[PDB]
Amino acid sequence: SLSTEATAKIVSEFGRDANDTGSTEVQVALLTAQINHLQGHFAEHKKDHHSRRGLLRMVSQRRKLLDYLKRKDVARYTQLIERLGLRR
Amino acid sequence: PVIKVRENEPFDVALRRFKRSCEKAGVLAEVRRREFYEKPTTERKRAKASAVKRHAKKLARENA
Amino acid sequence: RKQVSDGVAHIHASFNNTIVTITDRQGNALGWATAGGSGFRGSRKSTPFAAQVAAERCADAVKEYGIKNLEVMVKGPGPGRESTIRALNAAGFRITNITDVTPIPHXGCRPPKKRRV
Amino acid sequence: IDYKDIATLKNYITESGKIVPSRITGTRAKYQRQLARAIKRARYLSLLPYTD
Amino acid sequence: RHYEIVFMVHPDQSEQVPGMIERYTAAITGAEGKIHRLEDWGRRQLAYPINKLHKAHYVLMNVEAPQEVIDELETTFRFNDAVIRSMVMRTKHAVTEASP
Amino acid sequence: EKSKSSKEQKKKQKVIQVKEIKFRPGTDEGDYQVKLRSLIRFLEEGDKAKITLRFRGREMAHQQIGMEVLNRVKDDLQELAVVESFPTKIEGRQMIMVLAPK
RNA sequence: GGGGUAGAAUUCCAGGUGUAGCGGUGAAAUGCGUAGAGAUCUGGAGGAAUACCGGUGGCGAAGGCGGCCCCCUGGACGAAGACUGACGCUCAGGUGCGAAAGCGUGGGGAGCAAACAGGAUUAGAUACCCUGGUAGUCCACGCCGUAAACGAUGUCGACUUGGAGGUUGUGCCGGCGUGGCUUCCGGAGCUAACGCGUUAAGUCGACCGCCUGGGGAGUACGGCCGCAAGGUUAAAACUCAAAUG
Ligand SMILES: NC(=O)OC[C@@H](O)C[C@H](NC(=O)[C@H]1NCCC[C@H]1O)C(=O)N[C@@H](Cc1c[nH]cn1)C(=O)N[C@H](C(=O)O)[C@H](O)c1c[nH]c(Cl)n1
Ligand SMILES: [K+]
Ligand SMILES: [K+]
Ligand SMILES: [K+]
Ligand SMILES: [K+]
Ligand SMILES: [K+]
Ligand SMILES: [K+]
Ligand SMILES: [Mg+2]
Ligand SMILES: [Mg+2]
Ligand SMILES: [Mg+2]
Ligand SMILES: [Mg+2]
Ligand SMILES: [Mg+2]
Ligand SMILES: [Mg+2]
Ligand SMILES: [Mg+2]
Ligand SMILES: [Mg+2]
Ligand SMILES: [Mg+2]
Ligand SMILES: [Mg+2]
Ligand SMILES: [Mg+2]
Ligand SMILES: [Mg+2]
Repeated sequence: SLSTEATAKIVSEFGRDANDTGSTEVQVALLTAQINHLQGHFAEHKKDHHSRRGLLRMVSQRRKLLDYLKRKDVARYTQLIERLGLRR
Repeated sequence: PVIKVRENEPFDVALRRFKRSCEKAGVLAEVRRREFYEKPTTERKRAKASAVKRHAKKLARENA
Repeated sequence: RKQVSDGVAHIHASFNNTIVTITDRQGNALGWATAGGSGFRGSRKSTPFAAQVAAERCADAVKEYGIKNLEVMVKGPGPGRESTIRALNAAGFRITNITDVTPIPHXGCRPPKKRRV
Repeated sequence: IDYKDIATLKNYITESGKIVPSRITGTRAKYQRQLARAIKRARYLSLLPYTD
Repeated sequence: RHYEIVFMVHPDQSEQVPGMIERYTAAITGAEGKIHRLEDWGRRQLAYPINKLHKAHYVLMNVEAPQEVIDELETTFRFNDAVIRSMVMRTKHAVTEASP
Repeated sequence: EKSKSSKEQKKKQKVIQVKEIKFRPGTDEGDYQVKLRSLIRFLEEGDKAKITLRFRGREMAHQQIGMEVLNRVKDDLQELAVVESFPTKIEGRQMIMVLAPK
């Protein structure tokens, strides 16, 4: 997992407030942070299939949240993916 | 099972203590189980049937 | 020859056979005798009585060393575990202690397959 | 449970140096697991014996 | 991140232990070392022989440190031919209170 | 460990046992060939081969059909065995042909 | 997932002591031993596996996972809140994971052991039993994609009497509650019956997979996949009047 400080940074950045942990921006930012963090793990540990199942769940949850944000508000979507550097 | 014969003890009494030390420690039962290879499915199956027996005796102790 | 005050009786009690060996305290062999060498052959070896006889002949082998104390070191699940030491005490050694030295692996190597009989 | 607390641990090993079941000693399952870890750590440091 | 380091020294090399305990703590206290506990247990009787030795000089240390410096300390124990055995553990919290 | 290392070579003296293969009148070709291959294996390795042919019930009437089978095995193992004894009558309810290795 | 490491044991090697057996079976023999075995003791080498704890205990989607320690890492659960605001459920095709055996390449090889060799047994003995023993079992990387891969029970959600346990949280004052997971019994109900029974095989809803007499056959042919072994998809003629629970 991410550290409490790493989490608290993202919530402040991508949220409307520090209290706002729920927003799709924060959620996607949190998922992105961890997904990108674990790329180093699975580079070394190629055979760690049990952990990788957790990574695919993050990617699947991010995709679903982004797709929700797209049809909810394209402006928020377009801003978010460019900030995080997501293709889609 | 290490049995020093204590200050003035008979042999027959001392032998009973040695045999009992082995019986509690579990040496003859241990050697016999390690004589032949038991594959995990057999081990698990044996452990289940014991658990069923043990528990079923308690339900026979109860209802009576 | 040398005199030895205190000895050690190693009893290799297998299922098929009993080996009794008296050593020094540092495990130097003084004399040995087996149930197989006691005029028992085949499955005659694997009785308590054949072990008893093997003990007696082992005692007779180490009369010259002049031993009165023995420490017993029984090993294995053999039928002649207790019959050896009983017969050793009958030879007139003061049995100071009895130890079980049966090798148990803490897992160790895979045993042979079960006999289908 | 502590691996350094040899006094308490010695109550839950036999003469040979084997861990006693929780059914015998009446230990709770959670503490029995901590006990077993402690004893094995003590065994590594040669504070307790494995065998004999 | 809160460790507990026991190490056992060759009982003849009990005189080296003074100098080594300094080096280890000096390295730890170099990088935000919080020596919560330090107990020279002394030359105890071993429960079984390690390398034909029936005694060894035990030491305990409960420290908070970087997770790099402890791995770097573990590297030294391997190289230290005097020190015969060591268990580095992870504790959740600091232990200040005394052990028997 | 002295006399055994001589008696090993004395034990090497091969002990020719008799191997019994039992035929019937009804025995079919495929099964005859199995039993023949068994007999070949024995006589190849220098083992004698007792060859019974058992009758059951009213097969005792037609004895000559039994004799054909015993005659046939002799013929098939003509160059691989000699007939130590060929049967004449049905002793009991059997006719025994002991072959020998060449 | 990765790395390190501990103790026990088997084998082997080198020594010491020692002397005629050892080993094995239903009974034997092969085998091993006077070039000194087996036994016992000291030291060394190497590989594989982790006694006790250990539990109808735990964890994991399933397969599966068991010394201890560290590093990296996934999930689950509880307590109070705060936050987002239907973002959900299922899922043909697709993608990945997937015991053991097996395959390729290179290592490793203690113990075990298909094949095989010898010894027995027997009517025969291509076996069961005995002594050996190669692949393999172990590691790396790649392949294979199947198992009674089973709870022979798809996934998700709601509802519907009880009793006795286990394991793991938590509140309150051992007691009194309240969550998660799990074992056994049993009520209504259901079921051909056996049984299942709030972890349903009950009462309902969503979506998927699958069945339509037995044998022929999970076979042939074709496609796809595989280095191969084979896997996957999957008929028909024909024949039987059954097969089956
Ligand atoms: N050979 C032939 O064609 O026929 C003869 C056969 O029927 C003999 C019969 N055999 C058995 O049961 C097998 N059971 C499995 C283990 C091996 C074997 O034993 C049998 O009676 N055995 C005796 C021993 C024996 C072999 N040859 C002559 N006698 C036996 O002791 N059998 C035991 C039993 O029947 O319970 C048991 O099987 C056993 C113990 N130890 C051994 Cl070896 N076998
Ligand atoms: K060292
Ligand atoms: K879909
Ligand atoms: K091999
Ligand atoms: K009925
Ligand atoms: K095909
Ligand atoms: K048909
Ligand atoms: Mg699990
Ligand atoms: Mg399974
Ligand atoms: Mg679904
Ligand atoms: Mg495999
Ligand atoms: Mg290979
Ligand atoms: Mg073998
Ligand atoms: Mg075999
Ligand atoms: Mg299948
Ligand atoms: Mg199925
Ligand atoms: Mg029920
Ligand atoms: Mg039904
Ligand atoms: Mg096919």
